[PDB]
Order: sequence, then structure tokens, then C-alpha cells
Amino acid sequence: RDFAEFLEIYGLPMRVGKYPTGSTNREKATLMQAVMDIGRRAGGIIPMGMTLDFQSAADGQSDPFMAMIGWAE
Amino acid sequence: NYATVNDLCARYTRTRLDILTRPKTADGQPDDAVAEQALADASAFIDGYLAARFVLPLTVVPSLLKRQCCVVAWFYLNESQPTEQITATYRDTVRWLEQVRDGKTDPGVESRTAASPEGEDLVQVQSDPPVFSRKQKGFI
Amino acid sequence: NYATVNDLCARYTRTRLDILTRPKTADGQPDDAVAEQALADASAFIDGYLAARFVLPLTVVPSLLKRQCCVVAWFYLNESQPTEQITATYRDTVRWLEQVRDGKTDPGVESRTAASPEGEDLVQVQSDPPVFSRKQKGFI
Amino acid sequence: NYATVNDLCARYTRTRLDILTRPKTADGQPDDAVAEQALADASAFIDGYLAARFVLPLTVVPSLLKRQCCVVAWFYLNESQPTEQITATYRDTVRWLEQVRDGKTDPGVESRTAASPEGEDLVQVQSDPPVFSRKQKGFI
Amino acid sequence: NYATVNDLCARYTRTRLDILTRPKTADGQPDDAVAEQALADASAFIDGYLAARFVLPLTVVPSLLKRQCCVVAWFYLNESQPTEQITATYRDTVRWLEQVRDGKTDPGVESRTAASPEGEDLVQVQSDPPVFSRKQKGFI
Amino acid sequence: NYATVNDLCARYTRTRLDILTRPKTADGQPDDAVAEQALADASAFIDGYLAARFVLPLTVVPSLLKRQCCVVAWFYLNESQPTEQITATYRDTVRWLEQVRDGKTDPGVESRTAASPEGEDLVQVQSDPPVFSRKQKGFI
Amino acid sequence: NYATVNDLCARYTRTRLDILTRPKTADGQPDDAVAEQALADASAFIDGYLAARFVLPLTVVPSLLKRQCCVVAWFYLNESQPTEQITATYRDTVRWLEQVRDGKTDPGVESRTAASPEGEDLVQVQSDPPVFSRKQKGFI
Amino acid sequence: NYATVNDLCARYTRTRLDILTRPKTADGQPDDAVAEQALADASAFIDGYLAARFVLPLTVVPSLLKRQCCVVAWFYLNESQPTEQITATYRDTVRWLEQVRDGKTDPGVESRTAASPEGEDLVQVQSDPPVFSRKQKGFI
Amino acid sequence: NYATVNDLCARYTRTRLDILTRPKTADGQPDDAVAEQALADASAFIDGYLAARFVLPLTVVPSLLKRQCCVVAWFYLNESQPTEQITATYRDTVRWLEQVRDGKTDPGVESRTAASPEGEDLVQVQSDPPVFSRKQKGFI
Amino acid sequence: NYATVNDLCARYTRTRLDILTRPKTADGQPDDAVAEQALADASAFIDGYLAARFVLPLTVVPSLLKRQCCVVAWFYLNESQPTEQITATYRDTVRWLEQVRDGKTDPGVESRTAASPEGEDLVQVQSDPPVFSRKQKGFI
Repeated sequence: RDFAEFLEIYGLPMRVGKYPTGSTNREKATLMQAVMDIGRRAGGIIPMGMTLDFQSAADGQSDPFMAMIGWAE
Repeated sequence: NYATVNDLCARYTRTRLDILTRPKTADGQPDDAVAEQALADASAFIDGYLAARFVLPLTVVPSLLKRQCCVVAWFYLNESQPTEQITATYRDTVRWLEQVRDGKTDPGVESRTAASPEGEDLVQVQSDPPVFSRKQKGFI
Repeated sequence: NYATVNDLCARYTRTRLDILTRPKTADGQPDDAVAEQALADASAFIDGYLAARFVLPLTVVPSLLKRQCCVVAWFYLNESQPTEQITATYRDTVRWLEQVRDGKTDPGVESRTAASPEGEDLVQVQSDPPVFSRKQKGFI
Repeated sequence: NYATVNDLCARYTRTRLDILTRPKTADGQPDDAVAEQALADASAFIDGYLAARFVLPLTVVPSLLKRQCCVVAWFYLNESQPTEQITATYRDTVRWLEQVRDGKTDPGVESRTAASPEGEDLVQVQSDPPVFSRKQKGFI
Repeated sequence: NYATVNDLCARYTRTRLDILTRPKTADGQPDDAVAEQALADASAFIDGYLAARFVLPLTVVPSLLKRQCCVVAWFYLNESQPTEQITATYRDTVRWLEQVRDGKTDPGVESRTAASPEGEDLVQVQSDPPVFSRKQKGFI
Repeated sequence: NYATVNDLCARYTRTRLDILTRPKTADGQPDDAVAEQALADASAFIDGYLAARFVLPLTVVPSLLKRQCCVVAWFYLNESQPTEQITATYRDTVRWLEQVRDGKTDPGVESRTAASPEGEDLVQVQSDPPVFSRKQKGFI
Repeated sequence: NYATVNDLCARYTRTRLDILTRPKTADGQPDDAVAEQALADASAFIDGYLAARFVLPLTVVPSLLKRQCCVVAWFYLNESQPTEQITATYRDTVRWLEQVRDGKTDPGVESRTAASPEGEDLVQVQSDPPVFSRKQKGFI
Repeated sequence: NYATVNDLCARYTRTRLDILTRPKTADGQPDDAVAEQALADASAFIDGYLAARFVLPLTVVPSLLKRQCCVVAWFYLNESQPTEQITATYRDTVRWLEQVRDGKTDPGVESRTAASPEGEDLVQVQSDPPVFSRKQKGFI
Repeated sequence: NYATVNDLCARYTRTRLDILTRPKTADGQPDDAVAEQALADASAFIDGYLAARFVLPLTVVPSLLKRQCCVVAWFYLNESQPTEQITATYRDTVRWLEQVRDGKTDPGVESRTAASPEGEDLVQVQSDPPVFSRKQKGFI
Repeated sequence: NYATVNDLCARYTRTRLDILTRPKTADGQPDDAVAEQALADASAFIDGYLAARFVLPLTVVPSLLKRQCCVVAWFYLNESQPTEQITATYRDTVRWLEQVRDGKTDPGVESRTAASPEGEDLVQVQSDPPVFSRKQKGFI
């Protein structure tokens, strides 16, 4: 189960956007709908004050889980 | 507006308020609409500095915002020739509003019931529906 | 223009406005078109500083923009020999407009109904149509 | 409010307090409501600076907060023309409140019983229920 | 030219304009061609500062450019001995033109219809014709 | 309080203490409660600066804390118009208290028996019960 | 030369030009060849500052270059004892020419037809003839 | 205390010591308890600055500590209005005490027998009992 | 002490030494014990600054240390009001002592026989007994 | 000592040397032992600054060291009130001695025979006896 949950998240980095403070309540909704619109070959424009850093949400490999599974079997 | 003219004329002496206001009116006699307009402009300033992380038609008004509106209205009402202290206090309240907008300082509460004004979600994330999470008591 | 001459002559004393305006007119008598032209130029300045992230024919006008237009019009109307305070306040409002353009500060709302002016999408991304996303309830 | 007018008139001479207050009132005679309003505004200031890491309806009031409210009320009551020392001490107490908000300095205790005011959890983490932890005395 | 002499003589008092112009003419009597030549030179300055990202025979003229041409013409017309404020405002408008050329600030619109002047493509990329892109509904 | 008025009137001349105190009292005659209240406020200040790493109802009082309370009480009692040296010494004792709170300097001991005040554990770690440690004389 | 003496004597008062020129001539009477020689030297200066990225026998002359030649000629003609403003404007035009040479600012156009002067290729690359490029419609 | 009043009245002239002390006493006549109390406070200061790396009931007293206590007592006794040199020497001795606490300078010895005061272990490490070390002459 | 009073009264004029000493004594007549006590304190200072890397009961006394003790004693004897040069030379000798303690400069030797004072091992390492070293002439 | 009094009284005028020396002696008449003692102290200073990389009982004395001893003796003999130039030259010779000790400048030679003073090995390394080195003409 832990391995399956790890594969649920692995290989797809979290997509965080850092809107400058003081942005209107309408420009946060469009930013969030854009940062959740990233797909295949996604490409767009962001102002100089915004950032679109990609942070990994699951780092590791399958060796420990499979080693434990093999030993238990 | 956040503060009424009856409060600006109490924090700042009414006689000096009349001295500042009587030229600006058309007739030349002490008027009250000028002070209310200045208070409305100061409240607009504060509203712009607070709308970053608050629902702006404030459910509960922070109790310091009356002071922060009075000071900005007083500075706006001394635009022709202000004292050095008026300018310094206006810079201090602009710094405080910048800190509130950035997130360094919360505006406060209503002193009556200690309730903080609500606001929209500054941070909001969405992910796909959770599967294989520990909350799925099946399997295991 | 964002602010009318009847507001510039209220925030700033009408007598001083007449003193500033009477030379600029052709006849030499107090005129009103000069003040309106200066207000239009200041409104153009603000419009240029706001069109970065707003639809410029503003649906709702922020309530502070009246003050921000009056101050810039007053500075534009004292171009021959301005007071130090007029220049300082003009620099302050230019700084505020730069912060609004950059995104550091929102202009505000209409104080009547707390509505923020709309604008074009600052950020916009397009990707290929989503396939194999979690919204595809098939398979699984 | 944190401090009563009977304490502000003791730390600061009552005669000077009357001199500062008598203009602000409507009639022109020494009044007491002005001082209480200034103390309430200063208490609102301190409340905003403390609500970051405390439950603001303080269960036990730190004993220094009376001084910190008196100084801010005195500065708020000298807004027209303050002494340099008043401004310096107000900056010092703002620095102290900023340090308290940030976490550099705790406000203190009640000097009677040495009890520190409680507050909400600054740090809070949640994890899935612990399995295979050393507390599971089974297996091993 | 962006601004006519009838506008420079309105923003700046005509009497002072005549004082500045009457020496430069050959005869020694107030002339109008000197002001038009200075306005043309200022318009050339602005044109050079705008041709970076605009088609220079502007389809729609930004409404602030009249002010930006008047100020530069006034500075060009005070080259012998200018006031400190004239030099400061000329430096400010040069800074604004530099910001417009760099891309920090858009010039604005025509205040009548809120239309922004067009320009050539600042950024332009060409790639080989797309094959195997998602738009090819074949295969899949 | 850490120091009694009989010590503040010894370190600082009683006549000057009476001069400082006689205005603050209600009647206008030399009083003693004002000095005790100032000493209590200074002791609260020191208590807040020491509670970081000490159990605040101090078991043994450091012998320098009497001086550190007298100086802060003297500064608190000269808030209207202090000498430059009083302010400098107050800044020095605030620096010393900050160093004590940070950990740079220990407050000292009781000069009678050289006992240092106790305090809560600044650092505290918990691990699972130790197994396979060298203290397990089995196996080996 | 870019500007004729009939333009330098219009931008700058002819009387002052005669005052500057009459010593330099051999006879001692107002002369015209000195001004033309200074204009030629200033045009040589501008030509050197523009030949970096332009074919120097300019097909179309930018309209600001007349001003930029007049100012440099005026500075070259006041080499014995210039006003501070003359030196400041000469430094400004040298800065502008440096920016033009570097590429920060284009010189402008001819105001009559909005034509920009041509120049040699600043950037030029050569590669081997393209084979296997997508333009080869064979194979595929 | 580290130094007796009979030494402070020798390093510093007794007449000046009487001048400094006679106001502080209650009666108004030269007293000796004030000097002893100041010496005790200075000794407490030094004790706090030395307890970092010494057992504070010093077995042997460093011979310079008499001077370091006299100087601090003299500064503590001139708190109302000190000479610039007194303040400078007090800062120098505070710097020396800070260096001693940090470890930059050892306090010294007793000049009679050149014995340095002992102290607790600044550095202390514990490891598991040593096995397979070279001291185990077995095996090899 | 490193230097005797008969040397301090030779390097520094005896008359000035008597002038400095006569107030400090109890009677008011020129005394010798004050100078010896100051020399002992200066010798303690030097001893503390040298014990870092020397066995402090010096086997051979460096010949410059007499000068370094005389200067520090002279400064210690002018603590009430020193000349600028006395303070500068005291700072220079403190710098020299700091350099000696750090290791930048050796104190010197005894000028009679050029012998340097011994001291404890600044650096000391211990390793396990050497095996397989080249000194083991076996094997090879 | 490196330099004799007969050389200090030649480089520096004997009359000024007598003026400097006559107070320091006990009787009050011009003396010679004071100058010799100052020269010995200066020679000790130089010896300490040279013992870093020289065998201090110098086999051959560098010829500049006479000047370097005379200058330091002169400064040591003007300790009460020196000229600015004396202090500057003393700082210069201290800088030179520091450079000599560090290794930046060699002291020089004896001008008679150009012989440099010897010293201990600044750098010294020891390795195990060399085997398989190219000097082993065997094998190969």
C-alpha cells in the first residue's frame, strides 16, 4: 500500500505559483486556473513579478518496497 | 468610511480642523463635507492596502483602523504645507499598511469581541482525488 | 478624466487654483478649461500606469484614483515653480502607480459596493487536450 | 484597554495630561474620555502586535504591557507636536512589539503569580497514524 | 509634431513663451516658428525613444505624449539658462521615455477611445512545420 | 520587585528621587508609591527578558539584578526629559538583558553563596528506548 | 555637416553667436566660417559615434541629429569658458551618442517620411550549405 | 567583593570618593557603605562575566581583578554625570571581561604564587568503553 | 612587578610622578606605595597577556617588558584625566601585547644573554605507538 | 644596544637631546644614562621584531638598524608630548619592522662587506630515508 501511494505521487512535480502580494482577488483565480492547466507541452506567459517553480513531491526509488515485498513473499 | 468626522475632530482639535477646512469650502465658512471626503479618501487608501488578504467589505472592523484612517485623513488634509511630524506619522502608517498587506502584521481585531476580519484564501492548492492514501481502510 | 474640476477646487483651495490658472488662459481672467485639461493629462498618466493589468475603460473606478488624479494634476499645474511638498507628493504617487503596475499593490475598490476593476489575464497558458488525466473515469 | 487613565496620569504627570487633553474635548475643559480613547487605541495597537502568537483575550496580562500601553497612548496623544524623546520611546516600544510578534522576546508574565499568557499552536503537524513504531510492543 | 504651439502656450504661459522666443528670432519680435521647431525636435526625441517597439507613424497617439512633448520642448527652449525644476522634469521625462523603450511602462492610450498604438513584433520565432503534433488527429 | 525603594534612593540621591517623584503624585508632596511602581515595572521588564531560560520566580536572585532593576527604574522615571547618560545606560542594560536572554552572558549568582538560578531545559531530546547499546552487557 | 549655421543661429541667439565668434576670426569682425568649422567638427564627432552600426553617408538623416550637432557645436564653441549648463547638456548628448553606438537607443527617423537610416549587418553568420533540412521535400 | 574600599580610595583619591559618596547617603555626611555596595555590584558584574569558564568562588583571585573591580565600581559611582575618560575605561574593561568570557584572554594569576583559578570543564566528551584499542596488549 | 619605581621615575620625570601620586595617598605628601601598586597592576595585566604561551613565573624576563610595564603603569596612574598621547601609547602597548598573545610577535629576550623565556607546549599531539615505521630496521 | 648615544646626538641635535633628557634625570642636570636606557629599550623592540627569522645575537648588524634604533629611541624619549612627524616616523618604522618580521623586506646587510645576518631555518621538513630515488645508481 505504501508503494502504491508512492506511485500515486511520484514523477509529477508540484506546480506552485507565487503571485506577488497585493494582487487582486480576481488575478489569483486566473493564476490558479493557469497553474492547474499545465499539461503536455504547456507553455504560457507570466509577469516579471510572478514565479512558477516546480517542486518535487515524491523522491526515491522502488528498490526498498520491492525488497520488502520479495522478502515477505 | 472607517472613521467619522466626529472622531477626527476629537483625536485632532476641532478648532484646527476648522482652520484647515474653512479655505477648502466654496463659501469660506467652516464646512463638514471636506472632512468627510478626506476620510473617504483615506478609507479608500486603507481599503486598497487591505484588499490583498481580506474580504474588503469588512465583517468586523479592526479597532486600530479608526486611528489609521484618522492619521491618513489628517495628512491628506494638510497637503499644502504639513508639519514634519504629520509627514513622519503618515510614513509610519504607510509602513504599517505595507506590513499588513505583505503579511508581517495582522490588522488586529474588534476590541469589543476580539474577532478578526475574514478574507479569501491566500494559499489554495488542488490535487487529483486521493487514492491509496492511509484513509482508505480497505486492503492494508 | 477621473476627477472633475469641482473636486480639484475642493481638495485644493479654489483661490489658489484661480491663481495658478489665470495666467495660463489667453484672456487673463480665471478660466476652467485649463484645469480640465490638466486633469485629463493626469488621467492619461494614470491610465498608462494602470493599463498593464486592467481593462482601461474601467468598469468600476477605484475610489483612491480621484486623489491620485488630483495630486498629479496639481503637480502638472505647478510646473513653472512647485513647492517641495508638491514634488514630494508627486513622487509618492508615481511610486504608488509603479507599485500598482508592477503588482505590489492593488488600486482598491469602489467604496460604494467594494467592487474591484476587472482586467485581462496577466497569466495564460495553453496545453494540449488532457488525456489519461484523473478526470477520465474510464479504465481505472 | 490594558492601562487605565489613573495609571497614565501617574506615570505621566496629570497636569501635563490635562494640558494635552483640554484642547481635544469639545467644551474646552479638562476631560477624561480623550485619554481613555487614546488608551483604547494603544491597546488595539498592542493587541494587533500580540495576536500573532497569543489568544488575544489574554487570560493573564503581562505586567510590562501596562507600560507598553501607556507609552503608545502618550505618543498617540502628542501627535500634533511631540518631543524627540517621545518619538524615540515610541519607536523603541514598536521595536519591542515587533520582536514579541516575531518571537525574539516573550512579553513576560503576571508579576503576581508568574503566569505566561497562553496562545494558539504556532507550529502544528499531522501525520498518518503511526504503525511499526517502537511503541507497538507486539512483534519485536 | 505631437503637440501644437497653441498647447505649449497653454500649459506654459504665453508671455513667458514670448520672452523665451523673441531673442531667438532674426528680427527681434515675438515669433512662432521657433516654438514649432522646438516642438518638432522634441517630437523627434520622443519618436526615437518610441520606435523601439512601435510603428512610429503612430496610428493612435497616446494622450500623455502631448505633455511629454511639451516638457521636452520647454527644456530645449531653455538651453541657455534653465531653472532647476525644468531640468528635473526633463530628467523625469527622459526616465519615463527610457522606461517606455525598455518595456517597463506602456505609453498609454488615446483617451477618447482607449486604443493602444500598434507596433512591430518584439519577439518572433520560426520553427520547421509541425509534424506529430497533437493537432494531427490522424493516427492516435 | 527585585530592588526596594530604599536601594534606589541610595544608588541615586534621595533628593533627586524626591524631585522626580513629587510631580507624579496626586497631592504634590513627596511620595513613595511612584518609585515602587516604577521598580515593579522595571522588574517586570527584567522578568520578561529572563524568562527565556529561567524559572522566573527565581530561587536565588543574581546580585547584579538589583543594579539592573535600579537603572531601568531610573530611566522609566525620567521619561519626560532624560539626560543623555541615563538613556545611554538604559541602552547598555537593555543590551545586557538581550545578551542574557540570547545566552551570551549568564546573569550571575547570589554573591552570598555563589548559587546560580535554575531554569527549564533549553534543549531536550527524546528517542526510542535504547537497544543494542553498549550498556547491554548481554551478548558481546 | 548635419546642421547649417542658419540653424545654430536660430536655436542659439545670433547675437551670442556673434559674440562667441568675433574673437576667433583673424580680422576681429563677425565671421561665419568659424561656426561652420565648429559644426563640421561636431558632425565629425557624431559621425564617429554613429559609424558603429550605420552606413555613415546617411541615406536619411535622423531629425534629432540636427539638435545633437547644434549642441556639440555650441559646446565646442565655448571651450575657453563654458557655462555649467552647456557642459551638462554636452555630457547628456555624449551619453545619448554612446547609447546609440552601443545599441540602447536608435537615433530616430526622418520626421518627413519616418524612414530609418540603413547600416551594415551588425550580426552575420555563415554555415555550410544546408542538407537534410526540412526544406528538402525529397525523402520524408 | 574583590576590592576593598581602602583600595578604591587609594587608586582614586579619597577626597573625590567622599565628594561622590556624600550625596548618596541618607544623612549627608561622608559614608563608607555606599562605596562597599558599589564594589559589591562591580564584583557581581565581574563574577557574572567570569562564571562562564571558572568555578566562581575563586580559589585564587587574579591580581588584575582588583583593578577591574575598582574601575567598574568607579563607573557605577559616577552614573549621574561621568567624565568621558571614565566611560571609555569602563568600555575597555567591559571589552576585557567579554574577551575573558569568550576565551580570548585568561584573567591572569595571583601575583604572589602565579596560580591560575580553576574552573569546570569547558569541553567534555564521553564515548563507549574502548575495545580493540592499542592499549589492549592482548592479541596483536 | 616587572619594573621598579626607580625605573618609572627615570623614564617619566620624578616631579610629574610626585604630582600624580601625592593626591592618591591618604596623608597628602608624596608617597611611593601608590606607584608600586600601579606597577603591580600593570605587571598583572602583562602577566595575563603573556600566560597564553609562556610559563608565567618567567625564567628570563624580556628586556622590553620593563618599558611595557612602565607605560601601562603610567596610563593606570593617569586614569582621571590622561593626555591623548598617553592613551595612544597605551593602546599601542595593548596592541603589542595582543600580538604577543596571538603569536604574531615574540616578546624578545634578555639583552644580557639573549635568552628567550620558556613556555608550555602550545601544540601537542599523541598517537598510538609507531609500528611498521621506517625506524623498524627489521624486515625490510 | 644597536646605536650609541654619540649617534643619537648626531642624527638628532644634541641640544634638543639635552632638553629632552634633563627633566628625566634625578638631579636635573643633563645626563647620558637616560638616552642609553631609551636606546636599549628601542634595541629590545627591534630585537623582538627581528627574532622571528634571525639568530638574535646578530653576527653582522644591518646598517639601517642604527637608524631604526635611533628613530624608535627618539619616539620613546618624546612620550609626554611628541610632534606629529615623530609619531608618523615611528609608525613608519614599526611598519618596516613588521614587514621584516613577516618576510616582506630583508633588513639589509653590513655596508662594509655586504654580509647578511644569519638565522634559524624558517622552513624545515624531514622525511624517511630515500629509497628507490634516482640517486640509487643500482638497478636501473
